[PDB]
Amino acid sequence: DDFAKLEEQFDAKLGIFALDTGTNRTVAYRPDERFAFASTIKALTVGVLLQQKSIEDLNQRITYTRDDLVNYNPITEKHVDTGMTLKELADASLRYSDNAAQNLILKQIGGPESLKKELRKIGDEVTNPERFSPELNEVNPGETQDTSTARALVTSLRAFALEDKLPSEKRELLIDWMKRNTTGDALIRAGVPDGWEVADKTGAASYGTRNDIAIIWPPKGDPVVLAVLSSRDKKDAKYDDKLIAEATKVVMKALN
Amino acid sequence: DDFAKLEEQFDAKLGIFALDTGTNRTVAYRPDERFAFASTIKALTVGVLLQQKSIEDLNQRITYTRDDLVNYNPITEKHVDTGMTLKELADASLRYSDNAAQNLILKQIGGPESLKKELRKIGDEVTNPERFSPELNEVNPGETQDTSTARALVTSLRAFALEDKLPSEKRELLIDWMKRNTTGDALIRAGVPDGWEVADKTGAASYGTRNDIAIIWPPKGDPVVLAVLSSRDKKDAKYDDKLIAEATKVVMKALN
Repeated sequence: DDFAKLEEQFDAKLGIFALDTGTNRTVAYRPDERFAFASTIKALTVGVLLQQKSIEDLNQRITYTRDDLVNYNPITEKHVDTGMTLKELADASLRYSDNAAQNLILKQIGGPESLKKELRKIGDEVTNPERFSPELNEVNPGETQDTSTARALVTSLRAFALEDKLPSEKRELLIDWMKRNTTGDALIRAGVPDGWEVADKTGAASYGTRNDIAIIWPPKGDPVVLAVLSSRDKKDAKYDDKLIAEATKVVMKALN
Repeated sequence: DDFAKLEEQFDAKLGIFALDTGTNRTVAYRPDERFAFASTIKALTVGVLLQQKSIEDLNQRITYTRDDLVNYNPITEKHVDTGMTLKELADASLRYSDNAAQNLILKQIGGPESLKKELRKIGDEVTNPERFSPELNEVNPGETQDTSTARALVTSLRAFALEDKLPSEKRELLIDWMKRNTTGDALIRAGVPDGWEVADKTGAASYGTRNDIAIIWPPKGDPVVLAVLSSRDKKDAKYDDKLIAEATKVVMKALN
């Protein structure tokens, strides 16, 4: 087993779930093991925002202050005086992993407890949003707050991006933001051939937690939805993007 | 001086022009010397395409065949049976330097002659588009077909991306494509500190020609536009990306 080999080579725990959406074939390795979801949750948060707003409603401008800025605000730190629309915030969140942009959106939908509620509504009994960003990245082993599983993240991302939890024009906006992610070049994208389109959202959290969730479109045929989640056993561990890239390679061979 | 030194270390000729758009301070070294432009011309070509089409017009699907494929077709080779839209062709050309994509775009705007006319229209009397890809990369010393200069490529890139040859929505498309280029990690990008956003387009051609053009954004300040061009004196010469990285570091210091 090639996933066991990766765990060995990288001294890490892997959580993998992959669904070929045209055949229902699956590739699983610890699919039901919890990990901190880290910023992957930003994608589910935008799915809920899109549920709750018309495309036009995304033009609402949000005002905020330096008080709303947190640890990492690459876009949001530029627009304190002009504000940013909900559409611009969704962009920043998904494409740059802008943590204040996530916090701003979470406030607009009613906060972590509200997000949790809406995830339950679409059938996700696993994913447990509790905190704002970046506090949700502090998860100790055994704890269930702000965790999910590779199977649940896959099932939820499919639900919003590809199934009927959103109407098509809204699915298209989510897919477009995720296709044009800036943060994921060394992860799932690195284990897929050039010319296979990828929409992804990365995450990093404590205990060397390193995650990528994605939709992958082969040149023909239906897409694959994948979660590659990882963690290590020391609290301040470093992660290695190559683990996710190599894991992706394994999945693609097993499905193809 | 430091550019001399790099020419001595890498046995090569360097063309450098850099403009700090905030101060109008400039850094130049052989700035009006001609070089084969190579695939840097891809950025300009998308500039022309964007100008001539609405954003919605980019969704027009182009059907192509194996005969449209040339020596390097990382994206276009995958979708012969489905075709690709003009937008997807622009993504392929800019982010992967897909040669067929550039040719297909060039056909849609009226060919090299018509691209020449449009560049003269934007104020570019230097750049001399004459051929398709890959043949445009074959330039012998002293010839002016398919050549430009560092000053002219900076002037033109700025006009499209930052000034008024395009409306902002189209500027955003071109800039985001160039920010997410996959081919330039070892060139200008490698001479700029991590975290500063960089938009770039690379090229390589005969006589060990190796080019990169870019916009570089300090975390705050107006952007710098930069062209680093290079050639060597044997026809079959190899180039070294490290020449381009090191030249860039020089420009950054010269501007600070």
